[PDB]
Amino acid sequence: YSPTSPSYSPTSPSYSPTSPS
Amino acid sequence: AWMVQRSLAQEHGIETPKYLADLFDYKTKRFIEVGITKGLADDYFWKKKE
Amino acid sequence: AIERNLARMSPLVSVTPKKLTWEDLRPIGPHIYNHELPEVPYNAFLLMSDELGLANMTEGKSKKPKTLAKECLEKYSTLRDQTDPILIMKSEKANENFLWKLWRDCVNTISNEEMSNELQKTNYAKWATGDGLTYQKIMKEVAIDDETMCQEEPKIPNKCRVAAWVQTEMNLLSTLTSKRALDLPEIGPDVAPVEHVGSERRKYFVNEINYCKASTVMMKYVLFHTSLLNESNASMGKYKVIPITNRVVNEKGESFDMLYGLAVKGQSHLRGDTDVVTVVTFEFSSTDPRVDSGKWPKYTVFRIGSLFVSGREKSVYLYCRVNGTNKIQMKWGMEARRCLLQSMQQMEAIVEQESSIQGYDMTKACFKGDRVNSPKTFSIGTQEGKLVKGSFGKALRVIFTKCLMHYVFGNAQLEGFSAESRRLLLLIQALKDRKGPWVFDLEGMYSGIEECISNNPWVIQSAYWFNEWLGFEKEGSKVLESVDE
Amino acid sequence: MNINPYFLFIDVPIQAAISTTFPYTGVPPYSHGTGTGYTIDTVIRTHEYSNKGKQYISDVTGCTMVDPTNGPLPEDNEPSAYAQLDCVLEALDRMDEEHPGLFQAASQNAMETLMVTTVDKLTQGRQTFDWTVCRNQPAATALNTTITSFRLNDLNGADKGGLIPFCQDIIDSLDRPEMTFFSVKNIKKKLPAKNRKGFLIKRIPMKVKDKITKVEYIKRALSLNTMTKDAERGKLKRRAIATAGIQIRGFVLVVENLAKNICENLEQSGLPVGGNEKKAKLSNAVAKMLSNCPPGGISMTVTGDNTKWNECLNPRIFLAMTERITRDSPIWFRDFCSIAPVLFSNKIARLGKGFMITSKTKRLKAQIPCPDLFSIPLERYNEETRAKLKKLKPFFNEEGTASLSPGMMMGMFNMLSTVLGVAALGIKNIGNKEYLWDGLQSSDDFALFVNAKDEETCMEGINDFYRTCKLLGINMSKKKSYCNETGMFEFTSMFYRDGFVSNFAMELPSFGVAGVNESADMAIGMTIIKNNMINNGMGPATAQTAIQLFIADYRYTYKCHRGDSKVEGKRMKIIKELWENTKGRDGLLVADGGPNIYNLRNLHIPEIVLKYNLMDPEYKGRLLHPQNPFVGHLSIEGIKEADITPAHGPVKKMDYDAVSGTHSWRTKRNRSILNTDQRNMILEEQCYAKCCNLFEACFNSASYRKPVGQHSMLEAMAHRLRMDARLDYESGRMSKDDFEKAMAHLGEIGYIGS
Amino acid sequence: MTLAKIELLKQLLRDNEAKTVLKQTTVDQYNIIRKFNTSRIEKNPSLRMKWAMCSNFPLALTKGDMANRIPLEYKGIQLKTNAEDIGTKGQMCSIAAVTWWNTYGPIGDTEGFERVYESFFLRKMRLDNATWGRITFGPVERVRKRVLLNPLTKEMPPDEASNVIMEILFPKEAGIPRESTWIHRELIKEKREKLKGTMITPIVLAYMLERELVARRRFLPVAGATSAEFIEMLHCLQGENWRQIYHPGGNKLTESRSQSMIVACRKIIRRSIVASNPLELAVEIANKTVIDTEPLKSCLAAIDGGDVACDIIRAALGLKIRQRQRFGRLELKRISGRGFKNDEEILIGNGTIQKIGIWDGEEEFHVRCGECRGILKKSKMKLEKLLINSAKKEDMRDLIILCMVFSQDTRMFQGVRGEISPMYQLQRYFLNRSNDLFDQWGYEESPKASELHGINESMNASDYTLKGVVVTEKVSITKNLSLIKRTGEVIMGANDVSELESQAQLMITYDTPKMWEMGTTKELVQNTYQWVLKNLVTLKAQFLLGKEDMFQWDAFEAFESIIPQKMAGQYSGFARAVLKQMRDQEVMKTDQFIKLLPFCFSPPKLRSNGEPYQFLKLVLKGGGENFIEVRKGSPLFSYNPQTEVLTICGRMMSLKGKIEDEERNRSMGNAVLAGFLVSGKYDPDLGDFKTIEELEKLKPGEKANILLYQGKPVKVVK
RNA sequence: AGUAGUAACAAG
Repeated sequence: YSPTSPSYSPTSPSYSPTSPS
Repeated sequence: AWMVQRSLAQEHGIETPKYLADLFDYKTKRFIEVGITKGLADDYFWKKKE
Repeated sequence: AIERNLARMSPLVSVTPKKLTWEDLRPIGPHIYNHELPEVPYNAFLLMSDELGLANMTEGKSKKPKTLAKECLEKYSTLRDQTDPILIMKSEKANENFLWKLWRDCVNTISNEEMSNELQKTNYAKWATGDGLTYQKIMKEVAIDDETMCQEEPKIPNKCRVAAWVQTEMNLLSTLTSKRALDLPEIGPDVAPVEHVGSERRKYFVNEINYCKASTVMMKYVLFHTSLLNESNASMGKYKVIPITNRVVNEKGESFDMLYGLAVKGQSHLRGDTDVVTVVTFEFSSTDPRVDSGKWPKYTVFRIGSLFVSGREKSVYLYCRVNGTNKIQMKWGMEARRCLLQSMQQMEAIVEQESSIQGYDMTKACFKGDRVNSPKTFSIGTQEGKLVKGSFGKALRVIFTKCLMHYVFGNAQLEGFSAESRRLLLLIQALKDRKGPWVFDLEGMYSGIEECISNNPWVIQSAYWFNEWLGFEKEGSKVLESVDE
Repeated sequence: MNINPYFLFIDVPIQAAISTTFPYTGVPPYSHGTGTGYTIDTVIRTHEYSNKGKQYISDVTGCTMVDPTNGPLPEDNEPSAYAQLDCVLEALDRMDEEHPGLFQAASQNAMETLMVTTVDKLTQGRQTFDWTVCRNQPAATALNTTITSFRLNDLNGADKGGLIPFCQDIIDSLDRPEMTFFSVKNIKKKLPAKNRKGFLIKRIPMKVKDKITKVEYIKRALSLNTMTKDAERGKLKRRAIATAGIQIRGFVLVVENLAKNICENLEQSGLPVGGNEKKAKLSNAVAKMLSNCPPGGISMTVTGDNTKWNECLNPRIFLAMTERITRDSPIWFRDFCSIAPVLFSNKIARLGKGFMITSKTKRLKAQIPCPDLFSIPLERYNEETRAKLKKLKPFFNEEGTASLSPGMMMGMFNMLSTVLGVAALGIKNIGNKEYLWDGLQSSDDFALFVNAKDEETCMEGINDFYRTCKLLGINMSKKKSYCNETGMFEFTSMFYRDGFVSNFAMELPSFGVAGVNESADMAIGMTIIKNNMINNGMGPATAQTAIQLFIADYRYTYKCHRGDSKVEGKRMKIIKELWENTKGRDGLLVADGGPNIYNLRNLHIPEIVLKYNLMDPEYKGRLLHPQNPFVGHLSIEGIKEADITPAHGPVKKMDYDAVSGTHSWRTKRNRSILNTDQRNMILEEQCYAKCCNLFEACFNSASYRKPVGQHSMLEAMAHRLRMDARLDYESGRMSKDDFEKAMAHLGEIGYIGS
Repeated sequence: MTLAKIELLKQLLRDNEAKTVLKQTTVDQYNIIRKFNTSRIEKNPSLRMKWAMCSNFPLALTKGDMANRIPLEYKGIQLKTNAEDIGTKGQMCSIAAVTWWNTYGPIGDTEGFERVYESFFLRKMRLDNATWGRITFGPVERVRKRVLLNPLTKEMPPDEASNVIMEILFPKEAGIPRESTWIHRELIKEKREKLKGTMITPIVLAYMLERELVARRRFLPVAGATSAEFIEMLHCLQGENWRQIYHPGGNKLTESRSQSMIVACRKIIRRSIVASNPLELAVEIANKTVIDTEPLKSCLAAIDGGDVACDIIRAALGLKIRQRQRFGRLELKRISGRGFKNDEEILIGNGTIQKIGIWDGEEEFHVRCGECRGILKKSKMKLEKLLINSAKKEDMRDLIILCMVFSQDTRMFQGVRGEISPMYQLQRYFLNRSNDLFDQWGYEESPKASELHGINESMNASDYTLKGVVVTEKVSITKNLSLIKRTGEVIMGANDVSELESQAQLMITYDTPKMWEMGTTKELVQNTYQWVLKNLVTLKAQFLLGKEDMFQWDAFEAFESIIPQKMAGQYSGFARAVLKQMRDQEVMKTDQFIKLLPFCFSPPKLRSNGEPYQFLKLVLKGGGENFIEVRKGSPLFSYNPQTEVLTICGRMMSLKGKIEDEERNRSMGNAVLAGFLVSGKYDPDLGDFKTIEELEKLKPGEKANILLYQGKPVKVVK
């Protein structure tokens, strides 16, 4: 995308909670 | 002395001697080294030949 | 030896450590609140917020200054032809007649069919220009023998108080207009993504400043000093009429030549860099000088007519003033564009930091906001004693104006004040950081600041602003003294 | 709503916005008229800080001499010059312990450099006081006028080539019973004028010979010229500065070279290090002291300023420093290093133009020169001057100069004064108290780091440091110095806040058109932008705007607007024609009304090189004409070097890359003085130039490599042309007739030179 | 030419002033009179130029035929000064004259121009043939290093370069013949042919030759691209807050690729070592790392050299490991043995104590020096055998000294006279002067065998030869990055890789979304804490629900790699405890939660008694400023509750709306020591503030005085 | 007058 477009920043590490079901 | 030596050598297409020559013969087109020794001429000759 | 001497050296030789507190930081230059003192008068080379330019469409070309002034005056013929003006204000030592005659000579010369912009050295021009006012240099022997000849006591900068107009200037100059005056030349086309980044940034940064009132005032100063320095070298012996002009561009991209008035360049045999050339300025304004008379003691003001401006007849005054400049001031005026770089650098650095955090160019986000990030705001001023926030662009436009004011009001008083008050700024920061600052001679530090507060309109207002901001910083510190107790 | 520019600091830390606090778009302060008022101030203050010392009369000059060294210890916090030799020697001894062999290493290197140093080295100085004309001239001019004048008194040590035999002549000249020298005196011709006074005085300066006595000469050789510092930033009031003669420069060079060797190896010296090397060094020193902080303790940084630095420092202390530093040195070199401090110990200040008295009634003004300063009653001076001259009296000399034994008005010992400052930093502790101090020192600027258990104990260390400095003649400013917990400080206008922050405003005036020529200025302008992007945090948006601003300034300065512009001008008229006549207009330089194609990526490429392949071969042929008449005799300095003047610091030379062309011109020398005919001075200049050009005609290497030899220029030129001729004839480049003419001419030259 | 000069000298010697100057001025004193200037020196050049450009004739004209080709005026515009205005000043011209010359002047010869200005034209082709990658917005830790500003044709000392230029331009004036002429014969010859036939002033040629022979090194802020070809684009490569990928045109040296290769491999191992299955991650990263434009695997396979780190990555990528070492002018390849380095303060024979690295173990090496090929055998601080082949005096002189210097024999260290990496400095010392080191060795007998012979200091065969002179790989790699032979013998490990963090000469890129994990300490710190701030809502919520899975969140693994291997586990023990304590005793502090959370990743290491280690500051890799403060703010991490601003490495982020109202009045004393809480206010009866030692040697139930920071004393109970 | 500011310029 364009540098000013927020989607120019790469997808960062995201903490996804865990559950056995 | 060096300017003369390098002018002469460069003109007559001869290697510039690493040391400063005493004379240059224009007929022969060769640099000359003069030696005044208080011993044997042959001893001084071969010692400066090295 | 060191411990020997240190043992016998007096306890009176001490660095006198004092742990700094907010209470110790009293307001700087308390005399600026003293109503006995005169309010600091306007002393700039040209008008700024009070300027009025007579607009005339450019046919694309950049015609001769005399021609463009002539053509502009032809379109506002009523103001040009006024020979019966009403004297509104007179400067103590100003000759109103001589000034008005000099204005008429300027108008008549600029409007005549000759290419020359030279004025005859008339009795009124000679007076206005300071003809033959340099003292005669006699021989040292005669001077020694002459008892009446003394080394004069030096003039000292007068002590003034806060003037409401210096705030007004800051307020109005940092404001957006519909016109652009910048004359920024071309650069090579972009290849590197970082080159494309700069160009997309300039669309926000440069356009914000270009549209603001201060830019147009700056360009007027830049272009006038440019012509004045050339006139000063090329025509040393001649009195010359120089138009005060600007090329402004509207929203659609239409060019207009602005005529802010006419100036008289006196004789200019400028040998030394500090040598003064008298410039007599005749500048148009809508501002009635009686509304804030404390601003205008240096000025002789005529009412020359009226213009229909917004469904209303608005009065047009001619501000006349004997001024002066030297080569240095003109050369720095010619370089005043650099006000852009100092402001742009400071604010771009924040965008670059913000981009570092978010992972994409935060220019648009900071200015106008985007779908992810709210627009970046700054504490901009005060209204009814309460702290008011404004935009990134406004903050940029404030710094840029401030940097223009550094040129417009720049001198040893501002140099000394800025240098000495910077220590106090860094100490305040130390208290704000909770880095426990200690001082050795606080009252000596204040002396060095306060001796620089005299008659510089910017220093006096900066001192006022410093104290205002200090008050709000002291109030904030009360939130920190509770932490971890 | 009322805008307050200080409200920025609510949202941004002061260090993070420190550039906005530098008003470097404003005009820097200039002085008007005389500097005598300021010079007399220095003479008085310098003596006020030493007056409790020993006062005596010099049996060489008859001057009033004050010696504060080993004087009584001060009993107040006023500037003290009462430095204790013992404490200085103990400070230097503790440095010698921490740096074993440094003093002998420094002395050896400095001595070996001196033995290799030639006299021409003295031409690399700036403005120098010329005792022959009692005015400031360039270093190379003052050197020449000294060498040539020295020949009139049988002093030919300069001819040997090395600095030492020239310096031998300088000290030996002080023994000459009389000195004959080449001076300048002007012939007055009264002409008519169209002004109040009715007439004119046209002066014609001419070279003369003048004779002065030994005492008169010694006084001149010991004399400093004084003027007011112009365009100095961050100061309300002006100050006096001083320029030394050419004689002392050789000795100062060696003492500063000695001090540089020491400074280089001192961990806490900010000199001679500069720019990014300094920043790294300071940043490392801050990181060390942070990590080496006692756990539970506190680290504190003094943002240090010294007051009356030059006024209080004493030549006698530097004399001791040179003595203690050159301990294990040959007596000759110890004696060599001793001379610069000794000449400074007996220095005399010239008091400038004097004061101007006026009649406001009669509109008359007159200059009262320094010799005649007391020719009028002091009631006729203003209160400030009346007070000054009364305090000057005891130090005043008949010929309008002042004795100035104490102080260092000229400076020139920046490195050696730094070594003295680092000596104080080196003490670290007094009386085994529960604190440690260290820091950085750049001349009169210092940062002191103090480690201790509490800030109360830290303050004890700062107080001990304060007191220790007084013993070396160093006075910490309590007014301008402040302290805080380590993390932020200021050092030589560089601002630290968990790292050094950018200060863009400091560099702002350097962005302008340099004023070398339109070629050099283009390279300089683009390089300044390039370097400020790298070093001073200038972003791409600002960098690009800088390119525009620079081109705007350049086009207006050199009157070289775009060929398609409708701008009036004599140059513009021909630019407009060149625009029409040219097919490849992309190839035209901005100076030839061409387009600007500079962007961030190509800032480092010379404009001619960028545009070369886009140029018309007729334009390219003209622009780069090998024998064009605008480029004169180019020196290796001429092409690469340019003096760039920062807002803050001494005027430094920077390198630029530019192709030599018709824009690489030079402005006529400033031989444009009102009612002055310079015909004699210009002829002298042209004579030296003729001789040097013809020498370069014979020796083409001279421009590049310094020619060596103690033999005559003529002897060298003749021998060269004789060989040129012979080998031109014996090769068949020269005709038999030309050879005979050449060898005949050379025969006449051979006679003239013997 | 010659006759013209002689005739002009005669004309000049007519002037008695010139005659005096020429006779009295020595050749030395030419250099003084060349700069002679009586004109008043300009103090304001920038002002003087703006002034002078408004005057009629500000420029100086060179008198000649070409000056005369300029007319007096053009279409009314006066070009040069009138003939009646010249005299005792000279002929001046207007700026319009230059314009006129560039418009209608003589067209001169430009042949050789591009060959004279080759240096500048290459600089342009490097940009013109360049490729630009992405620009990215993130933290850039720049280091100030001494770097080369511009690429060179062949780098020389100035004195050497000077002689070479003299031989090219002014041979007759070159003076005493120098040995450099023979060394640079192929350069001189080449330059003579290029600079043959050009009419440009020799001084310009000289300068432009000096530009491509004499180096310009300066201190500049760099970030992983140090080669001149990058340095000349440094302004576009990065700021503090952004990176621009740039591949310059032209060819790059193999030595540049080799140096970057090593930096890359060392970085991959440093990040891999901290992973569960380092070998897996090492392979994942190594495959996706690029040195400029060349893949890492390609460089390793192509270049016959490197270090431990390179071989480890080679073994991981399935390449044959080289055991090549380059000791300046000596090239060794391991035959047998294994050596480990132990830095100890050995006393050296000059009179100083330098920290030199002792290589333990018995090793055999395949030494090489042009003609010389030999097999070495060195033990701990000794040389035992050295079998070398017959070669030239010059080739043998190097190898024999190099072998005895690299072996680090105790005789070499106790034979230093005068003021001198420390080991490479000894190489360049004993190479220049060798007659000092041989005297501090000793001589022995020569073998009279069929192939064996001996040589002495005279570079020839003698019976007094130096002591010890004798003149005539299918590896596996473990999960933990150890190289094991079939016999179980480990010949290389991760712990054998250099700790030295240096700048790559070529720009290294990682074609992976994990590229941020390859950052430096300050880069990783900044990003890690940004990841925490980006996921703070879910991270904090899940932690308050009782779950502690966030402790071992992948995002924190890279962070661990810049925590010293010793303390990582101990820091985690403290961190996890302090965190759990905050939620378990309802004394939460979000700033402290954020600060310590990343330290919780490592497998916890508790004290012998089962309680966690207490800490004042958490020290990270790099300089003294690289630490976190538990109680205080640090250069890396600081929080201001006044404005709710969190400063991480200078970057300011707002915690506004991520703070509990009751949290602002909560003292940090509850989240400062593991198994401690705020009892009350400071109690003078309890004495001074307790150290970490005294706090660790406290029996549960006892109270103590703690100082959070200057002016915040608190009474804490266990 | 004015510029300016511890001392000048307002031609020589």
